Amino acid sequence: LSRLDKVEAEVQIDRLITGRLQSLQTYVTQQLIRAAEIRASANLAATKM
Amino acid sequence: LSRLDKVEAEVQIDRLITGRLQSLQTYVTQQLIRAAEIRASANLAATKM
Amino acid sequence: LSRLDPPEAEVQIDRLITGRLQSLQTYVTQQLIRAAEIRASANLAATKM
Amino acid sequence: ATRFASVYAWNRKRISNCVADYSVLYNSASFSTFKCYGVSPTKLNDLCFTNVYADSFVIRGDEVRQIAPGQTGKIADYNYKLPDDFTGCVIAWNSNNL
Repeated sequence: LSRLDKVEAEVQIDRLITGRLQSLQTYVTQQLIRAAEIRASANLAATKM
Repeated sequence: LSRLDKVEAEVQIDRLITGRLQSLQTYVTQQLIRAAEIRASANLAATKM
Repeated sequence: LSRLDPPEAEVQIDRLITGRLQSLQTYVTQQLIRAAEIRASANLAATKM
Repeated sequence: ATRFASVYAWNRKRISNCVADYSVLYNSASFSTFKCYGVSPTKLNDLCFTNVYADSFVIRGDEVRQIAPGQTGKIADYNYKLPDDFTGCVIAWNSNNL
């Protein structure tokens, strides 16, 4: 932001966006699957209780 | 498709695919994980049946 | 690497890295979802043991 | 300056420890081209710098198409070479009495 005007700064930023967003979406997917596993464990624990 | 030629719109369509396809894959991933919860729901139900 | 210019050929590599990695993320999730689906079935299987 | 150096043997004036003024080089209309790669051409004032290398020579006028980094050419592969990750500005202007 401190070294470029609009038309090319937007490009470089866009390169960053597609990939930071990808990282976030990867994290979300991992956490979702991990949560489903934890749910199975929790239902088992409630059953044991 | 109506205002540009083959070359320059191909870059614009290139941006259109990544993101539509990605949202579709985002849609599939949301469906699959929720389906496993439904799959986890069902076996609990039929055991109670 | 045969017939391109290495000050610019990486741009063709640039999308070539992504779509191959984009394909790899599909293989990540497709394994992981059934992997939880196997284990949740398998923990039932050991419970049936 | 009176006389410059060649594209064969060029001149490197290392510049440090002074206060720059790029805007007076920017607004003065005595230049054929002004192409700042990696840095926006009017944002030259706000970023503060470590080292400055003033590199001056002379060239055939069509070979300003070949002075760009990454661009090949007989000056580029034989005489004067920029890296692909070059940042900075190259400025060329006409010389018909200069």
